[PDB]
This record gives sequence, structure tokens and C-alpha cells, in this order.
Amino acid sequence: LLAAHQAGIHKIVLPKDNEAQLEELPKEVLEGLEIKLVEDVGEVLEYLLLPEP
Amino acid sequence: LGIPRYRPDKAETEPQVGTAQGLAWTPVGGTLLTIEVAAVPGSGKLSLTGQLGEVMKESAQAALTYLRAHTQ
Repeated sequence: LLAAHQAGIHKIVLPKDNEAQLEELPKEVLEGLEIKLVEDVGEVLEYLLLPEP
Repeated sequence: LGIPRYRPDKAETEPQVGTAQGLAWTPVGGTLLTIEVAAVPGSGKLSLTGQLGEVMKESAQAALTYLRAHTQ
């Protein structure tokens, strides 16, 4: 996520099971970066497609 | 200690839909392996991945034709 933020990239997709990892951090990280935690690959592929197929 | 890096004792595992959970005996001391299986659509061909021994291939054949004694 820090790689993403320093590149100015702020809207992220991540595994649901990694919801636990999140809290050894400051709000510096946690509020520029807007995390869409998902458990399946159907979920990320609905998020990352611009057009419909 | 921080956040539970697992769930508790494993009645909470809530059965998977096809991956078996095998007992493995390793030089780090015998620890689990959940050997994973993808059943794909196709035409009836086998491939086997994952640094496997050929003993695993043969055991797959043995269980496999055991299944072929039990498709009925």
C-alpha cells in the first residue's frame, strides 16, 4: 500500500482475509488510501473492468 | 498480542468444496498439507502441478481407478 500511495495511487483492491493486517499504521496511510477488501476473484474482476464484458 | 492470525480451533473451518486436508510428514517435523484440486471442464485429460513426486502421480492413478470402480 505504501508503494501505491507514494505513486499517488489511492484506490486499492485487497483480500478480505487481509482485513486483519490493517492496524499497525497511522491515519496517514489509512485515509489517503481507500481500500475495497474482497474475498473472491469475481469481486475484483467486477471492480477493475471499465466496460461490461 | 494483536489480531488473531488464525481463527480458533478448527471446527470453524466450514468445509471447502473439494480440497482435502492431508497429513504430511516433513523434515521440519510433520505438518499439514491441504492438497488442492481444481476440477475443470475439458475433455478428460490429466495434468499434475506443484513440485510433486511421481509417487503422488501414481497414488492419483490408484485412487483414480478406484474411483473408476465406483462411478456407479
